[PDB]
Amino acid sequence: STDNAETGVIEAGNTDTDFSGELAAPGSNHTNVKFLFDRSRLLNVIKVLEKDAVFPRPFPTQEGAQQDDGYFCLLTPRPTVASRPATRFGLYANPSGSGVLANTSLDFNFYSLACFTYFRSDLEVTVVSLEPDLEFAVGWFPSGSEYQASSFVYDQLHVPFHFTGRTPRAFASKGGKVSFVLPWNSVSSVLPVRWGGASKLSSATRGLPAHADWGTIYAFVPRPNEKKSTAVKHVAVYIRYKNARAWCPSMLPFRSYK
Amino acid sequence: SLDFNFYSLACFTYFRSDLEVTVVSLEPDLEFAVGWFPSGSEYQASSFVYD
Amino acid sequence: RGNNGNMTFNYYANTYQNSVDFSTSGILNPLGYLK
Amino acid sequence: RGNNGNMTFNYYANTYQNSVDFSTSGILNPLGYLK
Amino acid sequence: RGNNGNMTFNYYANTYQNSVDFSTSGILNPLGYLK
Amino acid sequence: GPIPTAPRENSLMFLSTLPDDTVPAYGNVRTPPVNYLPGEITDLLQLARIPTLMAFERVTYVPYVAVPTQFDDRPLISFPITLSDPVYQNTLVGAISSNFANYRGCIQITLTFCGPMMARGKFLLSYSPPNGTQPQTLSEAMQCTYSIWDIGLNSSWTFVVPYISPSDYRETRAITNSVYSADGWFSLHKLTKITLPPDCPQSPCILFFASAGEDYTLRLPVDCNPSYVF
Amino acid sequence: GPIPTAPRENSLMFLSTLPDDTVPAYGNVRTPPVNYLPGEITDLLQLARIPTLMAFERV
Amino acid sequence: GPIPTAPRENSLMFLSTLPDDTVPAYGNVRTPPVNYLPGEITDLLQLARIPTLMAFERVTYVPYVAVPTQFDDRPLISFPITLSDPVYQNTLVGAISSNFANYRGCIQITLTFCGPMMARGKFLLSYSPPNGTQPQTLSEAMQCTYSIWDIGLNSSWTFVVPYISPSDYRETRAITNSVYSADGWFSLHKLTKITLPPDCPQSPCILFFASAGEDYTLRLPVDCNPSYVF
Ligand SMILES: [Ca+2]
Repeated sequence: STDNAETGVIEAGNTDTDFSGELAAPGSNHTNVKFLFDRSRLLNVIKVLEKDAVFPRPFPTQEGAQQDDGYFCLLTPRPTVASRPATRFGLYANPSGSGVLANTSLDFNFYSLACFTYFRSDLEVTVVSLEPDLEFAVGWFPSGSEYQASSFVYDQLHVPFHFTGRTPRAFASKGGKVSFVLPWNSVSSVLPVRWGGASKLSSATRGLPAHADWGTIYAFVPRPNEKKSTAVKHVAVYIRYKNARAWCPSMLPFRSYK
Repeated sequence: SLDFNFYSLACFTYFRSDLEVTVVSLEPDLEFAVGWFPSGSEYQASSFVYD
Repeated sequence: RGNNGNMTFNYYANTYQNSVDFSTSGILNPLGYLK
Repeated sequence: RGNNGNMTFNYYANTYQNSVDFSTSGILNPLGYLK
Repeated sequence: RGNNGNMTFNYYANTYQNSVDFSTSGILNPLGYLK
Repeated sequence: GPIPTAPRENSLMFLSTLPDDTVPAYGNVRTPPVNYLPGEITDLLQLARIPTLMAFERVTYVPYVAVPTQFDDRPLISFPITLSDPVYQNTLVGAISSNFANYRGCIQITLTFCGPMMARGKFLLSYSPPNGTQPQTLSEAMQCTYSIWDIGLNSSWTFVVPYISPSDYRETRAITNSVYSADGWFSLHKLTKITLPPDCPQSPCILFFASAGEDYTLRLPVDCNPSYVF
Repeated sequence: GPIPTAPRENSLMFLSTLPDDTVPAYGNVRTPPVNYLPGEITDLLQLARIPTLMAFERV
Repeated sequence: GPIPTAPRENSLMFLSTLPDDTVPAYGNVRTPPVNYLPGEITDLLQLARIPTLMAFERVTYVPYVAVPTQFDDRPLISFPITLSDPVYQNTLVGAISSNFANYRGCIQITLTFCGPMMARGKFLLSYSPPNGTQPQTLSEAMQCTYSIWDIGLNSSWTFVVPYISPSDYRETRAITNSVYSADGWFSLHKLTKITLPPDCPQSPCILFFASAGEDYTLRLPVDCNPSYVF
């Protein structure tokens, strides 16, 4: 049928427009945005704390600084590095040489279906053990805060402060699982899938949002400082968006042609 | 002992409320029990012989 | 609505199960118009 | 119906418990007829 | 009221769940007045 | 007294896709209003129904095709109808479809002529259901479903691929060329040579767009491929 | 408050013939209609009531 | 018969913030009445809305500021607007705010002149939204939001810092000077020099108070810092 594509708006047609025929029945509605995104998926894998921690310093950190790495996980589909927001995803193709290796993460499915510009939704978290018959706990604090770092002495046994606080802490039995849901607590109204502004008024890095996440999570062993074991331990984190919404179209990744 | 949070937000003079208690073990696979007696009493101290 | 199968009973209150926006005081519609 | 004993309560919705066929727009009867 | 999510069902009786004071026989109001 | 009950064999299991909620932890939160943002998306079909540019090989890829001047009976260009085929790879229809398993409805194709206003010509578009061998001449093409499009004032012309299948729903990827994945070919034929006045550039170019139809539908989500990150 | 209950001696048991259903995983699916196929069988007696040939020994 | 049920993946878990109760042990207790105690507090905002004294450095801290006699164009005193800043540390607004994460509404400042009744003068108060560099002269100060306050019979004068933010709610601590934490500066300018009769003490003093506004609000509790015990 004759038409002009330069106008931008083109009306969708059917088989009957130019030939003899008829339209098909609806079928099913599995493409609904709310129904599509309510499925759990892996996000990151982190270690388990066995003592009081030292939060990593900002990125301009030079050598020789003492801190703990790979113990904290951010809750956000965007790329991150060293437990802090980033802009470019990383990958170590040559595990050799000096220097500490930076943790990295990303939400492959979310960015494979990230066809829009802005997003908002609640979020449900779950954790799972990767070691046989392990006892652990999980802690959390909201966006725009920091982790207290010190300990107290009870009966000559040091006890880290992160045991107590008015922000959720949860315990699981031998081989159990931890589950709960969180609200949308960032100051911004919506989470930007892609951004092009600056946060600070000067010396800022363009395109790096400040508070595009839900919070922060970590795991620890409920024992005093006197029982620091000899082997490292790991856990896995699962997230699941709930009651999602989208606001403005965009484009999808570039599938390279061999 | 002390209640750091309570005294960090202790902006008043008098207080009243119920109270819910919980206990947790710090040793792997432990069996224990918990006892309690009200304010203004004392703990009995002796034992009995069975078999 | 959504990937939610229950249709009969809700235990917790709405304001505790979900987040809400505080007040201030069918077929798919198209995107992009020409006049 | 079938090998199903419950007759009072169903938790999940029908469209989530079973599959359905999308629309389009007693004694046993015999098989094979002669006329 | 309070940090209590349930709004439909209570199992135990009130006098066993809570303590009570035995009898004898909106916007925030201000503290401190001048006349 | 306690209600006696017996848990089933399926207890303490963690199922990712389970259709139910869980226990809250930090409720009673109130969020800013979002009435000010326009253009809320309710279904991804709204985006699947927007035309986009396809790709071809210039031997190293371009969206358009250059009309030659030589005379031959082979089709000017022909590609199969299979959403996993490279030509549809980067278009929105294909990109979204690769995340599901089945589809229905009618696909849509659009063209636009971007040559000098003084040119004149005609083209033939045909769609051939599956056969032992694909068409290779105008005589064969005429018999299948086809239409004639002539250059005039208006620049674009839309074509609809009917949904003719032996079964409801069809697979969105072709591990093997069963009748449920591949559905024939599409080919373009130059009916008459182009006429141009003296002192004009030769070899005009033609452009392609691909989009979903009115009655298009998807179903049965599936996990996605993360190879793009490399 | 939590409802107090006590599970019976028969818990975590897997019984093949149990007359009840289980939890769904991938619901909300819709299938093609099957109105076009004639001759639905409702009970196997319909087939049991059809004569057939017996056998014997020719030795 | 037993009701068949299947517990979820989240069982035997201990969650501190869970919004529900537990089983009683020693119920049926009755307590004395408390009708005789007046002044029940229902919300901590009632206490957040009471003015209190700020602090400064005399170089080793005092709540007031001494008006000099020299003449210069720099502001008499200027401090940032960030609840984590030391000046607000001991005031009730700051102390309570340090236990939460977000806030709204308008902050309020109050002053009082405690000099001899025979003195006369005028002062200029200004509030500068964020910029590359903070104001440093009266000409610049006049352009921002400001007001003129003159010594007279009445002793005190109140000032309100408007809530001008790029987003609803703002952070209550400044790990880094993003636009969501810092919100400009406040500065005081001596418009004219003070006039005193002969045989009177020089260098009068001025006093500050800080309190929450009418539409102030907090949100999202957080755990507190116990360092004070040391
Ligand atoms: Ca049970």
